[PDB]
Amino acid sequence: IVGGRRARPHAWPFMVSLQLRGGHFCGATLIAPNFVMSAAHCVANVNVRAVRVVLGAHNLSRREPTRQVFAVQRIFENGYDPVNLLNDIVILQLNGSATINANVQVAQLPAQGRRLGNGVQCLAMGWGLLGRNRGIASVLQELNVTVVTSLCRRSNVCTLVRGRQAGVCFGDSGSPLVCNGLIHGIASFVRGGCASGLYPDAFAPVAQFVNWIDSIIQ
Ligand SMILES: CC(=O)C1=C(C)N(c2cccc(C(F)(F)F)c2)C(=O)N(CC(=O)O)[C@@H]1c1ccc(C#N)cc1
Ligand SMILES: *[C@@H]1O[C@H](CO[C@@H]2O[C@@H](C)[C@@H](O)[C@@H](O)[C@@H]2O)[C@@H](O)[C@H](O)[C@H]1NC(C)=O
Ligand SMILES: *[C@@H]1O[C@H](CO[C@@H]2O[C@@H](C)[C@@H](O)[C@@H](O)[C@@H]2O)[C@@H](O)[C@H](O)[C@H]1NC(C)=O
Repeated sequence: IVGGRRARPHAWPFMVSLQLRGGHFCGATLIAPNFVMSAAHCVANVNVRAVRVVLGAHNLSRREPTRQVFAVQRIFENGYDPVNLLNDIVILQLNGSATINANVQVAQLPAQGRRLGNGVQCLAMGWGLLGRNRGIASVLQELNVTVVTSLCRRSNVCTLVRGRQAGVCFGDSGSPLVCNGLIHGIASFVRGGCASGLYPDAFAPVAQFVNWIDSIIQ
């Protein structure tokens, strides 16, 4: 997250870090005790058997007893189309069930087909890069963003920070966009580099996928 701020610790207990050899590479969202959802581009080409699913995290550079770690049992995809930047969602079934507590909670999803109007206020978040060269992030970041339809296709929810350069960045891939208390987005792609101040950030439109999601998690 570029130009965002540190989250209060465990403010977003559905927020997940996906990791390889102890290094974060992508965000995800706990949507049931034994399922997370993330971006399909996070796991394309990745050794899924080596992926660790980290719940209850805040500061990645610190040892944290609030943490629970799972492996991926199964992957569910929904037509990921990287050429057209479409259907950028996967569900990873875990090898066990999360222990739901103060630091680890299941996110709430919108109704199928819910649309977001121009001007909707959302929070993006993640452990992605902090700038062009500021560094990647230890502490979970969040960011106020506004839903926009200009320079956005119907097949995305897009957001733009007004009046300054800020936005999601590398490593924020697969992280939730929260709007009106619900996970409306999964960070999918940027244009013009991170925080261009021109192109909106694009997210997989979770509302479009809810019937598919419910079929899997129930
Ligand atoms: C392949 C790859 O690694 C990409 C990353 C990481 N991000 C990217 C970069 C910074 C932030 C984010 C975030 F997800 F957070 F929005 C994403 C991009 O933008 N990309 C587009 C490209 O490289 O052409 C890639 C991409 C390609 C296809 C889809 C689809 N559908 C999604 C992303
Ligand atoms: C689920 O997996 C947990 C962590 O497994 C570890 O990470 C994966 C990616 C592999 O590299 C593996 O060798 C590691 O042990 C376990 O700690 C946990 O017990 C598992 N739960 C089960 C089997 O129900
Ligand atoms: C910045 O964001 C704050 C928190 O956002 C609210 O709660 C999150 C979890 C989402 O549900 C989001 O849709 C809500 O807006 C807001 O309280 C605050 O007012 C925002 N400030 C500005 C100026 O945008």
